[PDB]
Amino acid sequence: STQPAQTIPWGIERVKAPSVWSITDGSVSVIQVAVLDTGVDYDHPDLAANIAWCVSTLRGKVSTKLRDCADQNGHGTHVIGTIAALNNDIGVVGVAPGVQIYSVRVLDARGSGSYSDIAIGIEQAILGPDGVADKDGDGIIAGDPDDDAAEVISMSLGGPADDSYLYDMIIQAYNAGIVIVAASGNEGAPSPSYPAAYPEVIAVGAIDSNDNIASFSNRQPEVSAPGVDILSTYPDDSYETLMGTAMATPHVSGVVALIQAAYYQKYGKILPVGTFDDISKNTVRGILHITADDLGPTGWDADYGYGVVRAALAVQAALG
Amino acid sequence: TIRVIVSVDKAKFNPHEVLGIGGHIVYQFKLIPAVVVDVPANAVGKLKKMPGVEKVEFDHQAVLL
Ligand SMILES: [Ca+2]
Ligand SMILES: [Ca+2]
Ligand SMILES: [Ca+2]
Ligand SMILES: [Ca+2]
Ligand SMILES: [Ca+2]
Ligand SMILES: [Ca+2]
Ligand SMILES: [Ca+2]
Ligand SMILES: [Zn+2]
Repeated sequence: STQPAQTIPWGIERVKAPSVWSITDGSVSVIQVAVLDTGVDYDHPDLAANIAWCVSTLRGKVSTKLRDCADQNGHGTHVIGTIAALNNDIGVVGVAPGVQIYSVRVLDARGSGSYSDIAIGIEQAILGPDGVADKDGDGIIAGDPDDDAAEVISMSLGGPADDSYLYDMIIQAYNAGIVIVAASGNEGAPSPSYPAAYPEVIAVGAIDSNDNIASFSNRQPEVSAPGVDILSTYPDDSYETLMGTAMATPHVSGVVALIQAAYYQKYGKILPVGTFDDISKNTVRGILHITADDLGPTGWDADYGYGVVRAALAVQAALG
Repeated sequence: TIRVIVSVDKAKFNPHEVLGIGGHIVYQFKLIPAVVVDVPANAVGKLKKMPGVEKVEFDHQAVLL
C-alpha cells in the first residue's frame, strides 16, 4: 500500500518541536537515543534511515540479529516514531526527525519484560555496538565522539518492583552522562512506577489534546507530554493511534535529543543530566523544568509535574 | 528453575560457585557486579550465603505503558 502524505501529529506541535528543526533535527553525529521497548519495524519507510542499531536482550541473551530485534508487538515502533519519524513526504514526523536510534528489544511480543532483560538493555545502551563503555578511559561516555554510547535512554514501560541491581544499572547510566526518561505508569497511582520513580530518571505523565492530565496517568511525574490520541508509526510499514504514558515518554526523549544535539553542535560538549530539583539552565533537567508549560496550579504539581515540555524554549535555554 | 539476579563483589566471587546447587549462569553483567542465574527455587537461600554474594533478587516483570 502507498504511504500516506505526511502530517504532523498534534503532540509534536504541542511540544513545540517543528520550530527547532532549522537549528537541528537531532542529526548530530555523536547523538543516539536508545529506546528500550518491544523492538522496531526496522525497514519502515518512515523510520529506517534513523535506525542506527537494532538489538535484543530477551531471555538474557544479547542478539543483534534483525529477526530477533524486530518488533512483534507494535509498541516500540510507535514510540520510536514519536521520537524520530523522518521529515519527508510520508507518514508522520518525530520530535527529532534526524536522530539516530538504538532500538533495544527488552519487551516480548506480548509487551511484557523481565527486569533482568531490561537491565541488560540499559547495559547495551551504555556499551553501544562496540561492547565497550569508555574506550579511551577518559570518563566521558555520553557525548564522547570516540565512544558510541547513547545519550538518552527511553523506557516506555514500568513495574512495581525496586531492585538494587536494576538501580545500580540506572546509576551506571546516569554516571555515563545519559539522560534517562521513563513513563510514569497508567494505573492512576499516586506516584510513578519503576524505573520512572528513581531520582536519576525523568518520570513522564500524559496529557490529552485539551491539555488535561489523562485519568490513567500515574501522579507525581517530573514533566508531562502528549499521551492520548497519538498517531505514530506501527507495523507493518503503517501507522496507528495509541494512548499511554508510553506515548508521552518519547516526546520528552525527543526534546532531550534536540537539547543535546543543539548543545553539541554549538559547543562540542553535552549538558549534564541534572536532578529533579534543578531549576537552572545549566542541566538538561533544569532546562526541561524551567521551560515547561506550567499547567494546573502554579508550579510543580502532582498531575503535570513541572509542566508540558516545550522543545523550542528548551533549546533556546540551552544555547542562550 | 527460577531466574534470579545475584549482586557480588567481583574480586571475591567466581561464577562457578553457583553450579553445585544446580545453578547455571545466564548473563554476567559488564557494568555492574551482578549475574543473572537460573536455579532451583529451593536453592535461593543457598546463594545468599556464598562467598562474594551481596544480594539475591527475584526477576520481576514490567509491562508496556
Ligand atoms: Ca516493515
Ligand atoms: Ca515522515
Ligand atoms: Ca561503546
Ligand atoms: Ca570516552
Ligand atoms: Ca574521549
Ligand atoms: Ca553517542
Ligand atoms: Ca503546575
Ligand atoms: Zn536456564
